[PDB]
Amino acid sequence: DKRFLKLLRFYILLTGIPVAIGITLINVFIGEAELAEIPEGYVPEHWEYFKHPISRWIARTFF
Amino acid sequence: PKYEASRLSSLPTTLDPAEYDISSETRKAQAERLAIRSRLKREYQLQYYDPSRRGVIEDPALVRWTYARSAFGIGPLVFWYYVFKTDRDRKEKLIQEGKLDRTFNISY
Amino acid sequence: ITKDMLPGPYPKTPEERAAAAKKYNMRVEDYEPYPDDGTGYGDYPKLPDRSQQERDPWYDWDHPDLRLNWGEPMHWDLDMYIRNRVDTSPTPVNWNLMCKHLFGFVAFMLFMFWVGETYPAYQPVGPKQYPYNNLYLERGGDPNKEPEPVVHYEI
Amino acid sequence: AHIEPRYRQFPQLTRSQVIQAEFFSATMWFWILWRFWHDSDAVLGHFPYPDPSQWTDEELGIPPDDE
Amino acid sequence: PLTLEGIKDRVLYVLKLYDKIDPEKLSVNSHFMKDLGLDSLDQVEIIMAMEDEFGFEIPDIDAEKLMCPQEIVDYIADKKDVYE
Amino acid sequence: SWDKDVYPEPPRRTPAPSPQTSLPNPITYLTKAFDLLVDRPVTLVREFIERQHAKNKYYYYHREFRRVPDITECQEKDVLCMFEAEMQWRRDYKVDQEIVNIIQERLKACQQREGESHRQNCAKELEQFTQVVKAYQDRYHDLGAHYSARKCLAKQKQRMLAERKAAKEA
Amino acid sequence: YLTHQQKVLRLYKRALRHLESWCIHRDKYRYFACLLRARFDEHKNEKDMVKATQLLREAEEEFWHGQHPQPYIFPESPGGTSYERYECYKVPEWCLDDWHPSEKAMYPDYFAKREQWKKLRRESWEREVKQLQEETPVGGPRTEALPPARKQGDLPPLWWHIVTRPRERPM
Amino acid sequence: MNMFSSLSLVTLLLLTMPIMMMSFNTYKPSNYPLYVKTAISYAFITSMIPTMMFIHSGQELIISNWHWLTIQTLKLSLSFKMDYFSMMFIPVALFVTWSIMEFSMWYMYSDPNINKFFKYLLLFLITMLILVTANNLFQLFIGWEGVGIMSFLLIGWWYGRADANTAALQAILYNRIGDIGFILAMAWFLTNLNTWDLQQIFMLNPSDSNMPLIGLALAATGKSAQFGLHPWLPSAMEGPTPVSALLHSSTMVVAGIFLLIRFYPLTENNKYIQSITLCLGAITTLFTAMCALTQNDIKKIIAFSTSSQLGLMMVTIGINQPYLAFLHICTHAFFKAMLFMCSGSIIHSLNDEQDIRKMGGLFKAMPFTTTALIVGSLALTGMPFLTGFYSKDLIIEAANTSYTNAWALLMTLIATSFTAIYSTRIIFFALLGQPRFPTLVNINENNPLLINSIKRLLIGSLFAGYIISNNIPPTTIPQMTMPYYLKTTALIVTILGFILALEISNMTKNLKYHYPSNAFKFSTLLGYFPTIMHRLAPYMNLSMSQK
Amino acid sequence: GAHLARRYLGDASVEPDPLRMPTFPPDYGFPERKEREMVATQQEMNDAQLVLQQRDYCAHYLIRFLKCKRDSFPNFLACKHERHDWDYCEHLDYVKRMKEFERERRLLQRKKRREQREA
Amino acid sequence: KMELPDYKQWKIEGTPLETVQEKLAARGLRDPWGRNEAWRYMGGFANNVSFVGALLKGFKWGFAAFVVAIGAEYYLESQ
Ligand SMILES: CCCCCCCCCCCCO[C@@H]1O[C@H](CO)[C@@H](O[C@H]2O[C@H](CO)[C@@H](O)[C@H](O)[C@H]2O)[C@H](O)[C@H]1O
Ligand SMILES: CCCCCCCCCCCCO[C@@H]1O[C@H](CO)[C@@H](O[C@H]2O[C@H](CO)[C@@H](O)[C@H](O)[C@H]2O)[C@H](O)[C@H]1O
Ligand SMILES: CCCCCCCCCCCCO[C@@H]1O[C@H](CO)[C@@H](O[C@H]2O[C@H](CO)[C@@H](O)[C@H](O)[C@H]2O)[C@H](O)[C@H]1O
Ligand SMILES: *C(=O)CCCCCCCCCCCCC
Repeated sequence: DKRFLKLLRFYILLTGIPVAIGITLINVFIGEAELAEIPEGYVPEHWEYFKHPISRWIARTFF
Repeated sequence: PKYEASRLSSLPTTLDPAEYDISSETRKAQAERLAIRSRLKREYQLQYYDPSRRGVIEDPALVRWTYARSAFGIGPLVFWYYVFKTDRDRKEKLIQEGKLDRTFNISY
Repeated sequence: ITKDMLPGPYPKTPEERAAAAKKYNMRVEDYEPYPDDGTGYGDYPKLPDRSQQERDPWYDWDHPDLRLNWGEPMHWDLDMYIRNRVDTSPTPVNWNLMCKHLFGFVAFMLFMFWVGETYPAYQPVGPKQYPYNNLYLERGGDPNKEPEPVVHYEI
Repeated sequence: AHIEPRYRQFPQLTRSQVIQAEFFSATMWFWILWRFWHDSDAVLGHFPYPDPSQWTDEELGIPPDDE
Repeated sequence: PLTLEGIKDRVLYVLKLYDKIDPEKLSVNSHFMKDLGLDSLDQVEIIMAMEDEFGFEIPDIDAEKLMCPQEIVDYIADKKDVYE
Repeated sequence: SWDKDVYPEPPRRTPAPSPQTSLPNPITYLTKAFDLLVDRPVTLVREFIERQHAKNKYYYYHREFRRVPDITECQEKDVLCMFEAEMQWRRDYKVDQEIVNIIQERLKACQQREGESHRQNCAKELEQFTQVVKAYQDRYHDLGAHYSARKCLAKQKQRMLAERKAAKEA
Repeated sequence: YLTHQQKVLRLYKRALRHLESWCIHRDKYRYFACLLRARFDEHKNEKDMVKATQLLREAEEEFWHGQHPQPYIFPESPGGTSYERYECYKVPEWCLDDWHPSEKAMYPDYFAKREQWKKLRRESWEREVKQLQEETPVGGPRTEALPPARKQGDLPPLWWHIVTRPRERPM
Repeated sequence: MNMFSSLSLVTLLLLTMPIMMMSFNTYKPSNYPLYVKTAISYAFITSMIPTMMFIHSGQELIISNWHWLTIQTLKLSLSFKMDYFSMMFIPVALFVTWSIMEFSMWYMYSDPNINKFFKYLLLFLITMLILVTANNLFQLFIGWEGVGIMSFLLIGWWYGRADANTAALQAILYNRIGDIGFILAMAWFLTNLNTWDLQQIFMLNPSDSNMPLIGLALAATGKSAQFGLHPWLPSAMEGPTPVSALLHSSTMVVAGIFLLIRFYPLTENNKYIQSITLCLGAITTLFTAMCALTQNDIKKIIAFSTSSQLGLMMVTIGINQPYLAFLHICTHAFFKAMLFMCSGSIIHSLNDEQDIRKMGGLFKAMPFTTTALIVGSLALTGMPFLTGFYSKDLIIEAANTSYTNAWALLMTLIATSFTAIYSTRIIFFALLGQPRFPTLVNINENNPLLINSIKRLLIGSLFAGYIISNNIPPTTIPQMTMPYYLKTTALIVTILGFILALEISNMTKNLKYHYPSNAFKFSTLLGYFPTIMHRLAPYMNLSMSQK
Repeated sequence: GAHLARRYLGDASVEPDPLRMPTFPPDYGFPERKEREMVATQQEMNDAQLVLQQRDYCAHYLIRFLKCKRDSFPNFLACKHERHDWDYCEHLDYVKRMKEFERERRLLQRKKRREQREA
Repeated sequence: KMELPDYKQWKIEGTPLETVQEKLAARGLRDPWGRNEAWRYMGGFANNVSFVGALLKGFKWGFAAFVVAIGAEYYLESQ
């Protein structure tokens, strides 16, 4: 029983820690987009209608 | 004051007249019942105490029980049909004459 | 286990009774099937309708928490009669007297509460008085509609 | 084990438990007496209760029968 | 924490406070009915006095068989997992 | 930080302290400890983070959906026009849900803010909530899970015919 | 199932215990307990066994009227407040066979002695089974009483689960 | 505002940390129970700062920090109501739990699952604070059902014992029947109003509130063990003594009353609901006080004492004094928790003996347990100026002078006399007389964990009622004018109860035979309700289920 | 109290009905009755956020007490006199309601006497 | 490991168990278990307070402190 819980902990933290650190670094040094009025004559990409950098990356890369 | 038994309250064994009226026939029956139980106890113990046994001691009595166990009606349906139909008829009629109060009712 | 050792149809002739009784590890005198109605008991024995709590707790049962011995026939409703569920043990007070006393108490209380509502206690005082037309605006009254004033005097 | 058990005899006690038990039983009574000395009204009553039958008819505005 | 000697002392102690027993004929091997001349009604009370002494019940089926102080000591020692 | 017109708040009026005691107020000394120990270090960390966000400034936009013809202008069984009208109606349905949510939050904030005087001081918020809920109910209530612009339009026409019939009755 | 004597003695104990529940105080219980004994001593030498049974039957009816609705129960007796309290803590000894060897290595002396008992169990089994065969009448046992070991070096038949049962306070 | 809100939430977050660090993150199994006790101790201090700010200026907050889900026109957010009731109850609950945890470190010392026990106690507390700070019905329902599940896990702590499992399942059964009313209220508010938020419910202030309030009353009946759904609370004594102390004081049992207090803005205007809650409380307080008169298990007597007090709180709801009902919750927590810890002190010293007929002669043998028991008993019986007098005495005056059901008023006064009798009963048979316990004397209460935990509650049972009543702002107009015979009724009927009880308890020493009357048997067997109902209904349901 | 024995056991016709009363004009037998003066204004009670049931003819004393209780924190014993002024004002208020009950009672008795006299 | 007190101390004389023996003697009976209960009425357990005495535990010192406190307070009234 203790071996399983150590393994469960290890494999969640194996990617959970890099993801936790990655999210903090993105939030600190990249930050969130700031809302702005669509400048006249400009056509934003579909991924420019979202705020968080990870959300924009998900939209651009996959959707 | 005499004890009166019920489905959910059995007669105390000390107040049962039979437990004092004992006969050779009754003792003989008790002895036969003890012999049956002792035979089963010995059969169980010879497996239970076996050093080399690992597993479950299958009890045919348990198997017989589950096999037998695993082997009104519309009245409730009719009753509820008329409770809900009668309730929904009344409510529907009120809604159509504006009597029912649905001032803030916008979630459904 | 074999079909001969499993439960069967309702026994007809006495010879099937003897075979059924030996199958269930009972003596022929004790064996008694359920009524041959339409339920579907078969030849499964009808045993006393007693909870497992009534069995002797000091005996060395093969199943102490169930108070059952290995190989002993199980009551049809054993799962209803386990010690966690329906108890049928003798009670110091007769069952019928318990019911009458309990119902009599609840009925009397419900009656007296009805009487207490119809003749309520209260102190010898007039209604509590509030200013500004019984707080018409504070209670949410319409400010555009003029309220018919309420007046309170000294005494 | 500070306290050895005893057979058929009154148990062994510590000084601390007896003193502390006496301190808080005396604290309870000081508090009760101190409060009663200052807030006896909370037990007996805060204001006089009038005798309504002693009020005059003039002060209740009860007109005389023949009027 | 009971011990075999501790149980034995207390079992004999309780019998030495029973007026129907002479505390000079009393040994661990004295038979309540053959050596001390006591009744079966007396033996029931002795067993009840042991139940009070140690704070647990000795079932009637087992109680009937305890007919000397040593048998009582053995029963209590066996029940409580005392081994010295 | 947010539009004060969409989520209004009346001007705040905190009374100045008027201590009529000589014992110190522990809550003033805990406020200074809070500002010294909790607020200032938190503010410093945030100021560092905001400096990084200033170095890299990029923008996102609020999507604007141009208006397309309503379901009333669609020919029967014309899926291409019906599709655009239906999708627009669904967008408007979702926006109206958030309009009711805005008005409900105004009402709830007023209740907490006005305290014991809320029954009198939140009359405007209650009235506005009452009206918008009525309008929302008229548009969307009783349509069912398989709601559509068609079923909404059919509900509107039933209501319009009843109103026209009631106008004649008067 | 129970002799007349056993029923008189079981009533005597049960009557005294319920009397204790009423009296509570020890001096009061001692007084009434002696009166109760004097009632059992009045008919001790009843010879007519029809009379004796009638006396017992009435005694049990009187007991039912006079019993305490909430008699005292020893805490670990059936129906007591500590009954089966520690059953969750009793782990069968066969569970130790499944310990990881790293768990076993923390108790080398214990698990060495445990092997000796397992050996003693294995070597005795055949003789225990043989003893029960040659002492059991044809048709199987009539009672559940088990025999002792009759030779030297033999162990009483079916001893394992009695000797190695969990302690009453296993933790 | 920034310090008020931050400290309110850190009180809750601080309590989840010992649960969070159970996932191997510097977790010291060495003394996990001490770690959990320290967290309760620090949470109490941080919760005192927002409470002080509320005592000062009446500052109140709603924190809706996280938006969880939006169902069309129904926004659900994690929202906390840091108000009057939250600000006063949280410090009281944490103070009592702090003592119960320190008591448990000594009481559950030998238990091999001591760590799991403290985890469950901590979860019990967290789920209760979710209940009392909840600002919407869905969030309240999380705490409502969370405390019920933790009761099941803690009542059935000794899971090898069949009666423990039966009692644990019984608690779930009765509480889930009350939860029918809870979901009824949730369904009505959503449909008729458009919300589960307390703010919008009180702003719309519906007039036809019979159905939602009946549902809420049904939920309170199950959770606070009012008559009809009451048997589960005495059966909850199967759990270890620390569970009963926490269950019966600052958790579970008072959640039912607390729910009705939170909805006083609705019940204020529904006289029909006030009548129902009044009558329900009156029969509960009288019936359970009668059962306690003949119980012999020291924990069952205190369990029936709680039901009787819960009935008094329900009466206070029915006379439209929600703030006095809340005050009784707070005061009752101090001495009811102390009484259970004193009983556990006795039970431990007599090797798990719980029958008072086997106690006696403990007055001098356990001087500190004796002092706390007498103080606790006097607080419970409304001794002037102890913690219980500052709520119970006001409640009786308020009921005496209210436009009220007369029979309900009478049943409540009789139950006050019965409180003195079964309190006298514990003191007489436990502390006085001669030792009736076995001969090997292991009486010992000289453990610092035992003394300190009881001591803090003893101080609470002396001054908490006075301190609290002198800090809370007035929200009603107390009735202070009444005849002398209405002003002193509580004191008189309590004194007559002591006089009557002493006469009866002294009759037991006479050398006279004792026969049972029908009334005695009725009280001993709890009015027969468990016997008839817990055999009939299980039989009827189970027997039809198979066929 | 005794007054309940009269209404429920004796003659209820001469006993006030708590829900209905007053059943006589406020000026009957009262030449020129002064109105009750309200000291606190509606805005003051609104701004003080008094509970609605507290916004009675004694509210100005409560407002005074609540202000003192706020200015004396942490001294939770510093406003006894102000608390008492509010308590006494409510006592006077209650006595007024006790007089209203007594006045209605005597008037009902007076009405009874006349009816007999007219009979 | 534990020495039991001598068993000859336990006598029913001077305890209410003596009263019981006298009452039975009038009926011709006798109590053989009396000495087994005698420890409950002797030496340490012999005297216990009444119910009133239990309630008034600490009253003497609580009242003495109270008198001092109201003396100390009334003095400051003159000052
Ligand atoms: C949890 C692990 C998940 C891993 C996957 C997520 C990691 C990917 C993070 C990528 C985020 C980058 O986000 C990106 O930031 C840069 C910062 O200038 C922006 O940059 C863009 O906008 C402005 C003007 O156009 C300028 O900065 C720059 O000229 C342009 O390239 C992008 O508009 C934005 O999309
Ligand atoms: C839940 C996690 C799911 C795991 C998914 C498994 C991996 C799948 C990888 C799919 C990669 C598809 O990506 C392919 O190239 C880029 C991104 O790479 C995307 O194409 C888009 O991104 C590029 C990036 O410069 C931009 O020019 C422009 O926004 C567009 O061309 C498209 O999505 C697809 O053309
Ligand atoms: C706050 C005050 C509370 C007071 C509560 C009073 C009401 C509750 C008690 C009602 C008792 C009614 O009891 C009803 O009549 C008698 C006893 O009375 C019972 O029946 C039997 O009772 C006793 C005992 O056997 C016999 O003497 C009687 O001859 C017989 O009729 C019935 O089974 C029951 O229907
Ligand atoms: C007089 O001042 C009113 C208050 C006195 C309380 C009355 C006591 C209870 C009456 C019981 C009668 C039962 C009839 C329902």
